[PDB]
Amino acid sequence: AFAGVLNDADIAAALEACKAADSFNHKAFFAKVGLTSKSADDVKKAFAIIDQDKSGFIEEDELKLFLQNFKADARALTDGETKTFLKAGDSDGDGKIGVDEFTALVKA
Amino acid sequence: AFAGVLNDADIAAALEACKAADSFNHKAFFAKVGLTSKSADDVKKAFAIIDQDKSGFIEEDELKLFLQNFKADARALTDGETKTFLKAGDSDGDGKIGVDEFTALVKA
Ligand SMILES: [Ca+2]
Ligand SMILES: [Ca+2]
Ligand SMILES: [Ca+2]
Ligand SMILES: [Ca+2]
Repeated sequence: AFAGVLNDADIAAALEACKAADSFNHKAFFAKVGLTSKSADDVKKAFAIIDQDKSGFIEEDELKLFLQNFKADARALTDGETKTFLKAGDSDGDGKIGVDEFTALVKA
Repeated sequence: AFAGVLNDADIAAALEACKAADSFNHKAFFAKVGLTSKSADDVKKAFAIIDQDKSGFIEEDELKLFLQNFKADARALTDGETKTFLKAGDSDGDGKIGVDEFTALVKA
């Protein structure tokens, strides 16, 4: 769903780097895919895509499927990867990621 | 923000019909703009656009600005219009519209 927003080549490179189980790193991904240099606006658009059910939060099953929003056939993150990603972004400890937590996670 | 999803002509007709203060009717708008025949998926995409801050709910100030998501220079809804729209869609009475309430509002 990041057709004319990211860059096909950027997404491909990002995905190739984390193909191995437990090799994912959110900072490396965001930087490579080109999201870190985006406007708060486009970051909110990205958030909405990742929030599959539009609940206003990225819950753990949505996070597990993170890569699939970029390339449909991308692998699922491992439990370890998901938990690490969740822990890094979940500032208030409610177990999900809201738009502000997501924005801080992206912008670093 | 409904560039290749709606139809320029549909949006224009929809907007012309409710230009007068208190002339808005959500069922007439949705039918005219072509949202009622959309897949639950595209309806969720529309929801996300209307939910300006990505909180997961369309709050009353967002509802007031409903038309502005279709054409940037569209008028704001009146208080009467907003309240009526809110009342029609807010099934659980919490004062905001969640994705499921929005979907039912669209599909009729
Ligand atoms: Ca969600
Ligand atoms: Ca949180
Ligand atoms: Ca909102
Ligand atoms: Ca409600």
